[PDB]
Amino acid sequence: PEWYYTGSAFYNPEPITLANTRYVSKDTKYQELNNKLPPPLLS
Amino acid sequence: PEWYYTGSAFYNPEPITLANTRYVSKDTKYQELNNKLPPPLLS
Repeated sequence: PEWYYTGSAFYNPEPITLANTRYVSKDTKYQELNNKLPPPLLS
Repeated sequence: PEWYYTGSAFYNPEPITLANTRYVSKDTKYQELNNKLPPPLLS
């Protein structure tokens, strides 16, 4: 599926960028994206 | 010497990545590295 970003105090889907994400270590509970990739995960 | 990262509440050495480091200004008490470099410093 396509993943968006929203604020915690208001529902508003937004593009996933480096202005609202932080890099973390890999966990087994994280979603593995293969078809579509946000610009933080693209290279 | 080779440097690793560990949590503050449990001792477990880990590779130094961008997921656990922040970029800071130069200081005189910081370690000078010439032989080996973490990927935050190599890139």
